[PDB]
Formats: sequence, structure tokens, C-alpha cells
Amino acid sequence: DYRARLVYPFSGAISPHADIVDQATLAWAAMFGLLTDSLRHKSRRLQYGLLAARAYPRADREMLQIAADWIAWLFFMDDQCDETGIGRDLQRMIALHERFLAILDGATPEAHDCALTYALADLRRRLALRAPDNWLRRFSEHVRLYFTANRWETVNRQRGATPNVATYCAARLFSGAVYACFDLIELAEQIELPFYARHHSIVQQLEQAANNIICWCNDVLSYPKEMQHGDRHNLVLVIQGEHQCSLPEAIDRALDLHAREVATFVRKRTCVPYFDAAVNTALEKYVTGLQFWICANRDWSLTATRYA
Ligand SMILES: CC1=C/CC[C@@H](C)CC[C@H](C(C)C)\C=C\1
Ligand SMILES: [Mg+2]
Ligand SMILES: [Mg+2]
Ligand SMILES: [Mg+2]
Repeated sequence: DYRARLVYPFSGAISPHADIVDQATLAWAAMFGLLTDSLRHKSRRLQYGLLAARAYPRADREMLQIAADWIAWLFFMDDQCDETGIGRDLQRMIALHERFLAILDGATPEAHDCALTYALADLRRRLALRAPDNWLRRFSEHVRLYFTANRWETVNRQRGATPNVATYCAARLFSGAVYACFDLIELAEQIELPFYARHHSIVQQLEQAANNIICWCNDVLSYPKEMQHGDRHNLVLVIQGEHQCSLPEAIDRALDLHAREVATFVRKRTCVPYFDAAVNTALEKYVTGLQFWICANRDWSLTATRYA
């Protein structure tokens, strides 16, 4: 059981609001028309709210609900990208992204805009009530880079071209939208980091390490369903192509890279410089937030129907 090798020298927590938030995320999905024909009794088992509850365990219920609805949005968008025709059609993906980008700039959806565009506009509206412009611009840019990454995946599928390890790992940091999920830690923890701390090389490196761990963990758990769809956006499949090795060996190599990235994250935690008492207090809440996300991703994914 190679899954038992997905271990961390720390553990997570879950918000006491978990089930309330999950029920509300389903009601939200139904309200905005995101639940497709194939899903009726499968809808109950999505449990997207129970991932959010683990990722932001200390958040107030209102802020947690924005995070849960956002996480659900990302799953709904992802299944369109990864399991339908739109992920093989760059021109259809560009037309959709043009609508999302107009909504991220604060435009109102038109009558004939799709459910995902309306739902994205709802999340932006609710975030604008809770966050300053500075934060909203950083979130929006992280979301734009997720769309760019999805268009990158679409070109790979159209060309039938598996990326090399260096290209894949560099792009995978954007294709999972993990940086946009990290932005929400600030709102969950109600912390205001000054510019020089927010963008410090050690903070960027801790964010990169946490993002890598989360994505490579997902890759080990999601290679089966991704292979079932003839997809190629997975460290296991990418390693297999580069090394011309067996699937068991590629899995072994992916888990080695995961273990190494956990150690890098633990090491770099002890390298955060002393700015001042108030800045380092806030900074340690953010970095603790990254740990909660690492654990949430693993803890939710091992039990989720999504990877069963
Ligand atoms: C692999 C991912 C890890 C981060 C988990 C979380 C952000 C889920 C939503 C988002 C889309 C792609 C589901 C992310 C993917
Ligand atoms: Mg995807
Ligand atoms: Mg996917
Ligand atoms: Mg995956």
C-alpha cells in the first residue's frame, strides 16, 4: 500500500462547522446550476465542504463558506477541463476564460453567460465584502494563472505531448490553483502581512514547497482516474515518460520526490528571518495555514469518493 508513504511530521485539524458548510456548498452548487445530469445521488458524496473545513479549520463560518464554495467551483471547473471535450478545445476554453477574466475585473455576467461564470461572480462579490483591493488583485492574478495553466493542459492534450518533469512541475504549481487557496489563509486567520514579509524569498519557498507536496500527493492518488481518461498531467505519468520505467517505479520516484519536499518544507520553516514581534506572529499563522492545507489535501483525499 504505497498510499501509507504519504506521511508528514505534523497533523491537521477540522472546523467544527464541517457538516453545516458541506450541506451549504451543495445548496450553493444547486442554486448556481453547477450539478450536472450524471450527478443526483452522487452529489451527496462530493463532500467538498469537508476539504475546506480541514484547509481553514479556525475560520469563522461565513469565511469558511466562501472557501468551501470556491473549492467546489474549482472541482466543477476541473471535471469540465479533465473529463469533457472543452479540455481538448483551446478556442472554446479561450472564449470561456474571456468571460471569467471580465468577471474577475468586476463586470456583471450577461444573460447568456454560463453557470460557472455566474458562480465565479458570486465568489468575487462575497470576497470584495471581506478583503481589500490589494488582496483581491493578488487572488485574481493567481486565478488568471490557473486559467493559463488549464489552456496549457489543453494544448498538451491537442498535441498529444506529455511535458518533461521540469516543465510539468513548473506548470503544476498553477494548474491546481493552490496559490489562490493559500491567499484565503490571510482572510481565514485575519492577518495583515506587510509587503516585505508577504513576498520574502523564504515565504515564497515555503509556499512553493507546500504547493509541490499537495500537488504530488494528489498526483499519486489521482493517476488511476487520469489514466482512465487518457490524461498526461500527473508526476507519475510524466516520470514514467522521462525515465522510460515501469508504473510501480514511477510511483516509487514520485513518493521519493514527495518525501524530499516535506523535508525541504520542515527545513525552510526554521529559516524565516526575525522582522518584529507582530510581523513574525502573523507570519507563523500563515505558515501554520500552509501545514493545515498540506494535511487537509492528504486527509480528505484518502477517504474521498473522487479517488476511490
Ligand atoms: C490538486 C489540487 C490541489 C489543491 C486542492 C484544492 C485547491 C482543490 C481544488 C483545485 C482543483 C484543481 C480541484 C486543486 C487541485
Ligand atoms: Mg485538473
Ligand atoms: Mg482533474
Ligand atoms: Mg489529479
